[PDB]
Amino acid sequence: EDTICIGYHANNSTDTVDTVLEKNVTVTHSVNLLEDSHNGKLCLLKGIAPLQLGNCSVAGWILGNPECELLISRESWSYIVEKPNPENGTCYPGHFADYEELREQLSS
Amino acid sequence: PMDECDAKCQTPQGAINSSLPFQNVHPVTIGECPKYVRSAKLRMVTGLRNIPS
Amino acid sequence: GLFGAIAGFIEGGWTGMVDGWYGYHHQNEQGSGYAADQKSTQNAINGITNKVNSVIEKMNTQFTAVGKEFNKLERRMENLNKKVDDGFIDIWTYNAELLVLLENERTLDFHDSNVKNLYEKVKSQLKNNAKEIGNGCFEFYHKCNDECMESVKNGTYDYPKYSEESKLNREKI
Amino acid sequence: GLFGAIAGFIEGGWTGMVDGWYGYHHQNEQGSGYAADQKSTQNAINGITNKVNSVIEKMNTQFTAVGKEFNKLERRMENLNKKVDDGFIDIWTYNAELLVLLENERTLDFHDSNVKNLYEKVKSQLKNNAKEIGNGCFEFYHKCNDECMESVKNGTYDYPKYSEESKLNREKI
Amino acid sequence: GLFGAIAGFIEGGWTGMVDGWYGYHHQNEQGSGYAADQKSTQNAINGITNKVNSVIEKMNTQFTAVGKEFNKLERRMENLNKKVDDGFIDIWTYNAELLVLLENERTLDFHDSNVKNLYEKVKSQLKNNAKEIGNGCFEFYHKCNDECMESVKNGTYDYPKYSEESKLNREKI
Ligand SMILES: *[C@@H]1O[C@H](CO)[C@@H](O[C@@H]2O[C@H](CO)[C@@H](O)[C@H](O)[C@H]2NC(C)=O)[C@H](O)[C@H]1NC(C)=O
Ligand SMILES: *[C@@H]1O[C@H](CO)[C@@H](O)[C@H](O)[C@H]1NC(C)=O
Ligand SMILES: *[C@@H]1O[C@H](CO)[C@@H](O)[C@H](O)[C@H]1NC(C)=O
Ligand SMILES: *[C@@H]1O[C@H](CO)[C@@H](O)[C@H](O)[C@H]1NC(C)=O
Ligand SMILES: *[C@@H]1O[C@H](CO)[C@@H](O)[C@H](O)[C@H]1NC(C)=O
Ligand SMILES: *[C@@H]1O[C@H](CO)[C@@H](O)[C@H](O)[C@H]1NC(C)=O
Ligand SMILES: *[C@@H]1O[C@H](CO)[C@@H](O)[C@H](O)[C@H]1NC(C)=O
Repeated sequence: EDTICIGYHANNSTDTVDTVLEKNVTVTHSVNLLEDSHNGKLCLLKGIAPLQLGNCSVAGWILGNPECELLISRESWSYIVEKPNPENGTCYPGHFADYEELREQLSS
Repeated sequence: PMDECDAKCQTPQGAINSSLPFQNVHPVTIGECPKYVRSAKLRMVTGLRNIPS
Repeated sequence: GLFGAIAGFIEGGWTGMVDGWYGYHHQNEQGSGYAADQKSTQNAINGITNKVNSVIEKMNTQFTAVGKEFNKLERRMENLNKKVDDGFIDIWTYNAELLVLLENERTLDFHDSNVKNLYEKVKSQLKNNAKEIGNGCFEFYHKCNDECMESVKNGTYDYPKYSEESKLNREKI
Repeated sequence: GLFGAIAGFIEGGWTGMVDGWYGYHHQNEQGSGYAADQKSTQNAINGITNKVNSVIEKMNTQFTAVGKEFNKLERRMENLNKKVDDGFIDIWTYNAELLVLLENERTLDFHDSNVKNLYEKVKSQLKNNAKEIGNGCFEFYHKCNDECMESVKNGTYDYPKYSEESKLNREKI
Repeated sequence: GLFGAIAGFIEGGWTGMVDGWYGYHHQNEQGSGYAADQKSTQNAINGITNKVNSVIEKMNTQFTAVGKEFNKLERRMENLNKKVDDGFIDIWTYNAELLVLLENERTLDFHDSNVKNLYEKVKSQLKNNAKEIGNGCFEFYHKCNDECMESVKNGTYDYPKYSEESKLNREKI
């Protein structure tokens, strides 16, 4: 004869969480809060370009190393780009005091 | 590599989607950015449990 | 089934219906079928929207520059700034992780409570006119058409409709 | 009405009574009126007091001096101390805001649960002797005076008092 | 008794049984005794284990060196590093303390809910065949042996067993 029942949703899904009372806990729908990924690119802010040094040091950039493009046209930019191990330090070596401080002052 | 693409947050490992609150990816960032953790994952539930029978 | 249904008196969920997270399954002479409860479902999902907006937006992301660097004649500032940053990182990590665990727990409780409420709504009309059966379902001592289904969804039954049919078809049992 | 009453089977609240947050409304031949449940009400409000004491006091406010200032030859310390302070400010902000939202949610659940409990207490005495009606109320198959009201408030009925009057006045229905 | 039992319809606990946190008390002609519900008890305790693992492990403790020291010509760094460290200390303190209070609250609610669920499980079999009594207990209009006890524990009754004995021994009442 006739019958009424409750009902609710399930699916084929197997996305999972951890939870206080059980782990790998399966649900239908989820949402990843995290941005676990990176595009592996050096994009630019907002339409504002960054500064690039290529191979140069900050010393080779600021001082006028001819192997470093001076780039007076670069009036302002989004952020500074280097490599970790910059090639072209000073062709005539010498101490460069407060390198840190000048970097932080030229942070922006 | 350097690219013409645009962003709102950036790090050496890549340019970053500034939509979400968090990464676990690398602490160093510049811009309108997430915050770093030392973790694998964070996934809030929207739905609920799945059991067929 | 914190509050008694899902892994409670109910064992499991159903894959047939997809339009909304909750509903009923109707069974009558015309046939069988599933049909979703968009009222409470949409109310709940509005709650989830207001949650996740009230999780993401509560951050304030500055136009930031993270990193620094130092000489070896300022290890004070180096090991400090390490400890400082790692302190922050760990605190956000801990608070955030507990928030995900607890919020998903409260989401399970939110769902569980909503279905339990609806089960009481279904019961509230059909108390003596129709009986509990098994789990998850009520059997009628009378008969019910699709109009009766649609009525019982939106909080309408008209109690004296099949009061007497239930009052007689009970009495063999 | 997380647990089924307030925006649940109950639709709304009442402005007439002010002495305590909960109570009953009595209806009998002598008249109508509202009367507050100071027992559970005061128990709950003691809970709220212990909450807010256990929110405010858990801070420890030092005899503090916040600010600093620097030259332009220590932008490291400037932009650092900016990031440091803003980091703290944001973390307190986030944790605090989530605490207000969640605590008020749990306060709604606290109230909802207390009234639901009391509804079960009212039901537990008067199960067969008197019936559910509508929502929020029970009708008696017998009659009840102010002594009966005051008895049923404090957890007393004496079940065989009107057992028979209910057992006969049911039977027309 | 947030959800209605413990300091609710139940007044207090019992010291006789120790093998598991929950159970039943059986009363029949063979005698009296207590017996524990290891199913739901162990399920819950697995939950508590997963909690406390998910509290302790969510810390990450570095191979750390806490302290520093300074001259009096760097009071900036002194009073800073004081404020920095005290800031961290207070934030961990506040978050941790709220976590202990709230987690123990949710533990009480977890227990309360589990027993309430089980009370509904006990009721679900024996609805008309046996009655509510007092609080915490159901009286049978029929008789029940240790096999009947052990059956009713694991979610088995066979409803038509004593349906008729209840259907007749009711009728004097
Ligand atoms: C940056 O450094 C690399 C070194 O790897 C330079 O690479 C040289 O490029 C020239 C052509 O431009 C070749 O003739 C050399 O054989 C390359 N050497 C190596 C080791 O790769 C690169 O040119 C430098 N770029 C700038 C802009 O300075
Ligand atoms: C589950 O269903 C969704 C939607 O049809 C689909 O995207 C997904 O690939 C399916 N997964 C499996 C394992 O069938
Ligand atoms: C989840 O963890 C439980 C722990 O016992 C295990 O039984 C189950 O196989 C796990 N499932 C997956 C998909 O990892
Ligand atoms: C950024 O994230 C949002 C939300 O996840 C997504 O809609 C968008 O496509 C993403 N964009 C890129 C470029 O990753
Ligand atoms: C409820 O459903 C019935 C049909 O089952 C319909 O006549 C009535 O208008 C509906 N009411 C509302 C408020 O939707
Ligand atoms: C409860 O109320 C009745 C009257 O309604 C009174 O006789 C009795 O003493 C009261 N008991 C308590 C404990 O207040
Ligand atoms: C439940 O207990 C009964 C006896 O009391 C036994 O016959 C039955 O096999 C048990 N079932 C399970 C699933 O343990």
